[PDB]
Amino acid sequence: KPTAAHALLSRLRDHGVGKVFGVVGREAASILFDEVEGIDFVLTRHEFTAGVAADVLARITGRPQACWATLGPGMTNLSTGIATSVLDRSPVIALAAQSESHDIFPNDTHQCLDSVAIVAPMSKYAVELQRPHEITDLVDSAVNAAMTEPVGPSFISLPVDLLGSSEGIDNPPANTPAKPVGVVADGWQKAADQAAALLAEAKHPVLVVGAAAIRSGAVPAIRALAERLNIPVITTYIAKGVLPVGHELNYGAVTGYMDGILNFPALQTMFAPVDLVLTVGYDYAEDLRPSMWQKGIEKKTVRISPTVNPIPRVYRPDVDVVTDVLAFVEHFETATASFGAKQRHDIEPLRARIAEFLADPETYEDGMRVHQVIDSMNTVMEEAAEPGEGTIVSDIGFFRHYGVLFARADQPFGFLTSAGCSSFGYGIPAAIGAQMARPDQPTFLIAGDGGFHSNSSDLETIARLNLPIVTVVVNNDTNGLIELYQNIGHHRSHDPAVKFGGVDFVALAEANGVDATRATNREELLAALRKGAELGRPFLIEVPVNYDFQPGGFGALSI
Amino acid sequence: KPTAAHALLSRLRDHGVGKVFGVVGREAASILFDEVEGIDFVLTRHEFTAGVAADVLARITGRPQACWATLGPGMTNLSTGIATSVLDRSPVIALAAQSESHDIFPNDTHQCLDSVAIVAPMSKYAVELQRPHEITDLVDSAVNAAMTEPVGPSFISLPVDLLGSSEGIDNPPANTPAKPVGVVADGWQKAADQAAALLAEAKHPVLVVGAAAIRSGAVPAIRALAERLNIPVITTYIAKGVLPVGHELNYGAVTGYMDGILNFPALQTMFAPVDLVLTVGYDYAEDLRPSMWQKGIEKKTVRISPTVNPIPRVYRPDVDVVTDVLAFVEHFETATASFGAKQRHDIEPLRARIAEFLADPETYEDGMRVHQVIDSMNTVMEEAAEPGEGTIVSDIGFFRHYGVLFARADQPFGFLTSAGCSSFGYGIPAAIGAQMARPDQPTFLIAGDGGFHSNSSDLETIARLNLPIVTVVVNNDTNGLIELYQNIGHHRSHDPAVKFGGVDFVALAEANGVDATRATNREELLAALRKGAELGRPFLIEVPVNYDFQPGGFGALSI
Amino acid sequence: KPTAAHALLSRLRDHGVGKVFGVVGREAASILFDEVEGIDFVLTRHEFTAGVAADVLARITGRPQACWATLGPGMTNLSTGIATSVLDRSPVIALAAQSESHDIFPNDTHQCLDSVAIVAPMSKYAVELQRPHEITDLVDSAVNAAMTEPVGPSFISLPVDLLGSSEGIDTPNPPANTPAKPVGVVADGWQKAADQAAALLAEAKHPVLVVGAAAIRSGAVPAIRALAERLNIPVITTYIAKGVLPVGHELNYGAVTGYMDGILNFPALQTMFAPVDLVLTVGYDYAEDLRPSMWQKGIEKKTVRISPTVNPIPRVYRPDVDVVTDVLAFVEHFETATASFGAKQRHDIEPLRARIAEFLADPETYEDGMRVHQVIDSMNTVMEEAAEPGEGTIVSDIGFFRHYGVLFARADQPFGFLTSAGCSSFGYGIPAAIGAQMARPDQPTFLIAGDGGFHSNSSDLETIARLNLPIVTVVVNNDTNGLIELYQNIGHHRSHDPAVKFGGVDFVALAEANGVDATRATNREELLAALRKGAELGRPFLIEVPVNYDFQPGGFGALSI
Ligand SMILES: Cc1ncc(C[n+]2csc(CCOP(=O)(O)OP(=O)(O)O)c2C)c(N)n1
Ligand SMILES: Cc1ncc(C[n+]2csc(CCOP(=O)(O)OP(=O)(O)O)c2C)c(N)n1
Ligand SMILES: Cc1ncc(C[n+]2csc(CCOP(=O)(O)OP(=O)(O)O)c2C)c(N)n1
Ligand SMILES: [Mg+2]
Ligand SMILES: [Mg+2]
Ligand SMILES: [Mg+2]
Repeated sequence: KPTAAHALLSRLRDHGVGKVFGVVGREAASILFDEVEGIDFVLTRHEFTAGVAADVLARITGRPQACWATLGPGMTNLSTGIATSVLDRSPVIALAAQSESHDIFPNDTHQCLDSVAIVAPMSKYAVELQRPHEITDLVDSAVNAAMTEPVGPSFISLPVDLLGSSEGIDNPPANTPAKPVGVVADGWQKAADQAAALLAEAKHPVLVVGAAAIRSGAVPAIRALAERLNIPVITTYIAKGVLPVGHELNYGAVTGYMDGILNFPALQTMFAPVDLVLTVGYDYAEDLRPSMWQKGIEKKTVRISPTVNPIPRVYRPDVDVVTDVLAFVEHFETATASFGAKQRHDIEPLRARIAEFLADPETYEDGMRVHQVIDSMNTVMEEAAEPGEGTIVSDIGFFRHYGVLFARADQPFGFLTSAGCSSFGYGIPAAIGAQMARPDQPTFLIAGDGGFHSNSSDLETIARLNLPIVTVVVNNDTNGLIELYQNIGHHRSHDPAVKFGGVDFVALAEANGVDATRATNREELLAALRKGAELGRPFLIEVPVNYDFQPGGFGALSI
Repeated sequence: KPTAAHALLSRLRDHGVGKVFGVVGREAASILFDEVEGIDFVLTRHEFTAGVAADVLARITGRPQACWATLGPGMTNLSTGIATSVLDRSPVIALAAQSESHDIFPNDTHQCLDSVAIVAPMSKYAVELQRPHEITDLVDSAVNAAMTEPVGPSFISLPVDLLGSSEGIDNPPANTPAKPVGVVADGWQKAADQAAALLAEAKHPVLVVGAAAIRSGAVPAIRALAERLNIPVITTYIAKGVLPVGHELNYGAVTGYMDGILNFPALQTMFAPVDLVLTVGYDYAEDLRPSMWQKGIEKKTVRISPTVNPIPRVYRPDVDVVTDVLAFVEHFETATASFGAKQRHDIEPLRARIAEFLADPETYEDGMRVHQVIDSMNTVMEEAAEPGEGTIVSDIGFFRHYGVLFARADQPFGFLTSAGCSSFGYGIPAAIGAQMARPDQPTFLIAGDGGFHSNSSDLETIARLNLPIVTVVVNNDTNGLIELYQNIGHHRSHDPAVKFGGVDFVALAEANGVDATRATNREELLAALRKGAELGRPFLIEVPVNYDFQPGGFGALSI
Repeated sequence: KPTAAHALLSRLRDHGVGKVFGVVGREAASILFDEVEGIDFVLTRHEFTAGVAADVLARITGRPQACWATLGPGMTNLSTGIATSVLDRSPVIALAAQSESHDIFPNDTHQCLDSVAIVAPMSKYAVELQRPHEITDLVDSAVNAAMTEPVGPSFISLPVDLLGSSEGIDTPNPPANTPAKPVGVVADGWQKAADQAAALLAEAKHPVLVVGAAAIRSGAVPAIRALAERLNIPVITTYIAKGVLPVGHELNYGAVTGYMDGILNFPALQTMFAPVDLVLTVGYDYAEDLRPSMWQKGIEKKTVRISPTVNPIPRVYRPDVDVVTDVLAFVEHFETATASFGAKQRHDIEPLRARIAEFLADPETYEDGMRVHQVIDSMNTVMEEAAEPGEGTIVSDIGFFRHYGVLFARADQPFGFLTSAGCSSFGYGIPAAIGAQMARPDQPTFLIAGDGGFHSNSSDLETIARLNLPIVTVVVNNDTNGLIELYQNIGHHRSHDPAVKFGGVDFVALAEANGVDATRATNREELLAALRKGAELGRPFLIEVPVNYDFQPGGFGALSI
């Protein structure tokens, strides 16, 4: 007789789920993961990897995805993946086993924690299964909550006895939302008209585009609007690629680190003459903060979001348009149909400074510089990928902000990083998710030694799934970002809190069954990248780097 | 001017803390970790390692210890270490950064999670700093709650702005408890006297000793009582070693897996003729459950614990003595002073079976058997360690229960594993904690491939701290324990949920700067261990193993 | 077949419970309250009254008591009684119905709230029943947590379907094993700490014992009295610890209230504490609102904290010596440690005693009603006449008048003066008097309440009449939340009537509408006559007294935190 395990997997399948990422515990006595045709288990080395892979697969597909952990520490390990989903915004169904229903005594029963209480504050929905047959409605409610803006994870705790029970089990339509449900304020049309009047008066407007605009399906619409009215497009970290590489209105992504990295007044060049900022699909969690565009002259602001403003302390837009992003753009197109195109502000000196970093021909004594590494990756990505295809993934660290500034993105989600949660070790699972979402496209990963090693064991998973991911590890034997913060705050370093000894990442990758090589200059790196891209197997490249940063140029980070 | 960062580290030092284990994030701008002489930061590759190292150091020293993480994902990563502490019972002060106080918007501000809400359900105490100068009293309250039975972790969330602030900062005695504050019921002496009357009438009593008895400082007292009255001593996993190896009253440790592993009615032999079970320092979390001693004739039970019984559904003792364990033993000595010694029951067939496993001279066609691996470790541990010294640490898996049955423990906490939480990956941080707590004693670690690789990156930490831990990795390319559960529940395996590809742990260890070798039989293993023990540096030994388990023998796991 | 309703009531009876106070809702379909011999339902007009009555019965008996409410708003109404129990410290089992288990959707199902989530922050224990037969073990765990210091309420949520189910219920219960008195925590080396306390006492010229309710719960009253009498150490109390020494005892130095200097226009705190060099806070609890700032007067002092709990407030109270142990255990050890010690010379508080006696004896006739001290003096006189020695209870509701009660009310036994020190909800008076009278069935029970607090919960006058409890109630009426008008003036130096002022309520007529005989009294002579009539009536009685305060907002600096 089919049990709740079968009913659970069946309902996931009904919602389009074909993979469950995770680590299985003793609940394997209740669930094999062969119960339902068309749904396969994906075993990782750590639960964090499972949660993040599901998050990234969910982002790219735009469909709910699923991850799995055992009770107690299984669930707490998964919780960092849950945190990624809640802050980065992805519809994930997170599932964890629990002690037998009659034996649930949190902090007393072996391996028993109060899972729902722990996960509730970091999720859209959290529940414990109580009556086996109800799992079908619990999955539906989890999906419902996961697919409402801000999209996020829903959690179901599964007592082992109930998971293996057929009591009451003997499906209605799933009706999975094709795109996220959102909120809409009465009179948003009048607000959008107010925004249009502001646009009429503005000499130098900009569109600041966040990921929610991509979820709404508004990329083509935003592009046509921008092109018609000659409005520059600036993006958050993961909204890179909403305009093609080389497009005249592609003014790039912003990071608070950019002035410090470029030794150039980048933020002032970008924003100083701007008089109207339209934050299209705005989300504070993406870390493009109002302080970043508040440069030079005073600006009017328009917020467009399928959510009520959660942060009026920080952002009080002149016009708040609470509605679906695509709905807004379509109404805005009509309202601005007869408007003359604007003159856009000059950012050529910034474009020149960026092109200079990328072309940097210098050979340094102490390893490569990260801008040279990314320039090399861009070159090979452009060669390996079809037009409008390919993914560059970045883990977290100082180098990540080089990825934000310099990495090629020729499609929405063509550059992937964690903007909301920013857990180190993000790189491997995100590359797994990306490669699975785009099986015939090249997937490159860049990670630093600190973050990469925090989660490097899942190299084995990459080898086992034979995902042809090309990974570049930039190694300076340091949590480099953190050494920068030490210097910002104290004007000196303290090595015991930031410094490592040597890790041979080439030998590490090969130990996991991943072919690898060391590259120490542009010539060796291009060769290694070209080899990896054509290998038909995963490949890893270790690059020695150094940063030589100055803490004085990073005032934009202050909160 | 000294800030809350200084006040925090100073108060930790006041409470005897000399090390802070963790990973530092952007809060480094507010805290360097050189503010206070006598406290050193111990940088790990993952926050879980930091939390568990502190837990184990706190267990062995009996003093509060400290761990550290950044905001958001740092805190969620640390929470698996916090869960270890809460279920395994150790006084850990867990510290995590938080977003700037005026910018705390959980699930909206970049990396901002509601840390206190997430950690409260799995801690003794959880608070967020609000006024910088109060950090001193918050540390004190954290220590107070951590050092009350059941001992556990206390959590302080630290907004980056407040941590770096000197506002209101211009010490009172710390008065750190020497041993845990315990719960004591009125009339416990009367209950203890009722226990004495039960002992007088009993023909075959046993002492079942848990870790709380060790925390109480009751080991010598319990030994003296057991010897005078000829009462056999049986232990939980980590209470192994309360009697020396070879002691006539050392009846061994219990695990629910023992019948299936030994292919022998082990629980029956241990408990069948027993008529009185005294659970001295009982804790359900340790997973020695009433169903395990409920074999053969009817038994009376006496519970002794410095806590009120949290599980009356499961355990209703005939006599419940709520008091300090040492206080009970001292009162019990007086009440039983004139008692004649008992005739102890015969467990020689069980001792014989255990000895048979250890001496197994066969070289199997596939890998070694885990009992052979442990016998080899025992041999070299006995050679390398002074009498009453040495630590064998076990990670989590099927092999762990072989450790419980077979591993040598010649002192309290001589065999260390995670009995309450049992997170895989526990091995490395526990060995770090153990070696640091016992700097002049040998520390051996056994871990399986599944659990070891979940947290294997902290091999670099072992190399960096130059801790001379000898690690044995028992590799069957499987989450073996989980395949067992598949077979128990379904009478077949499902490889996608349990099977890995090959990892070369020798090459992996060497990539991290740890010398390593492979050993495939007793001779190679003994040679490798003897080399490791004398090396004066960390060493790793990979051993191929197989289980060939029989699912039908594990009925004790269900009840 | 017996259901979980029967099992629940049987387990409560096993733990010695004979009454369940509350208001029943639709869960009556699952529970009648006649299922079990020896346990009766006590119906109130509002759930707050039920929780507080259980709280007070638990305080005086020292044993766990029980209250009941329906789902949703039943539970939220009960929660103010739960808050009373958690802050005032009493072992109460709070029970509330919940939606059918399969229909629990908080904030969506009709009347469905997340009860466990709401009550958990203000309770020792909070759980929802899931498998009917487990109610027995849930009650045991609830009692266990309620009876561990600091004592407080434990809450069980009862889905109506499961409450009415016989699934898995086979009717002999295991032993109840209720703690004999509250369980506490004990620090290793508390004896050494106690010896350090004795060393401080050896050197002290003018030590004092500051005694809180936890000392009473520990059964330490006779032991503390014997210690104080031998060593000539004055005893000072919190509000409900009045009566640990008899009225007139030379070492009975009275209770402390932060309001005392301003009510008396006297340096009362200075007189009480200035020459003291050692303060032993015996069974200390911050919630009782005797704060360190109140004894920190005059010369520098050493402090000893004795409590069956670890210090929860080191920011506020850092004792020189902290003795974490059972209060009785401490006193017995301290007796041995100080056996050789002779008696101290106690400090002189006669000027304060004279001021207090002056208020009580106030012979003035005022144009604008009586004064509260005159009202309390009259109550004291009649209480003394009506009660056997060492007996009687004066109950006080909450308001400005309550602190007159603290200073002036007779207490000739522990809990002889009863008020809410931790929670201090207005309306407390009636349920407390109900609980007190039931706990002490043959003793006089008087209640003083102000018009604001009394009318907040006056409907349970009908309950007093129905239960025929011979409580004598005095309502002191000034048509104002007077305490709040005081705070307006403290903070702003003026009043604002819309926030504090009422129109006229005839409490005599109100009482009679509820079936309680009543009368108005406007001077000492009429009040003494009314009280004497009430005390001998054999029925409840209510007396309305017009009062005014004429307070001085400038004299309440001690209140500042
Ligand atoms: C779970 C978690 N803990 C701590 C941090 C703080 N942190 C962010 S990135 C990072 C890694 C920095 O080192 P690396 O990956 O080598 O990149 P680098 O800054 O040196 O360029 C750390 C420790 C984090 N981001 N996530
Ligand atoms: C954090 C966490 N996730 C999942 C589990 C389930 N689990 C327990 S031990 C273990 C490892 C079993 O494999 P291995 O370490 O190789 O030991 P083996 O059973 O093969 O002897 C796993 C996956 C766990 N214990 N902890
Ligand atoms: C539940 C609750 N709400 C508000 C208060 C604030 N408060 C305390 S006592 C009280 C009553 C004051 O008026 P009254 O009972 O007439 O006594 P008075 O101060 O006039 O002497 C009020 C409103 C309270 N104590 N309890
Ligand atoms: Mg680095
Ligand atoms: Mg294995
Ligand atoms: Mg009034």
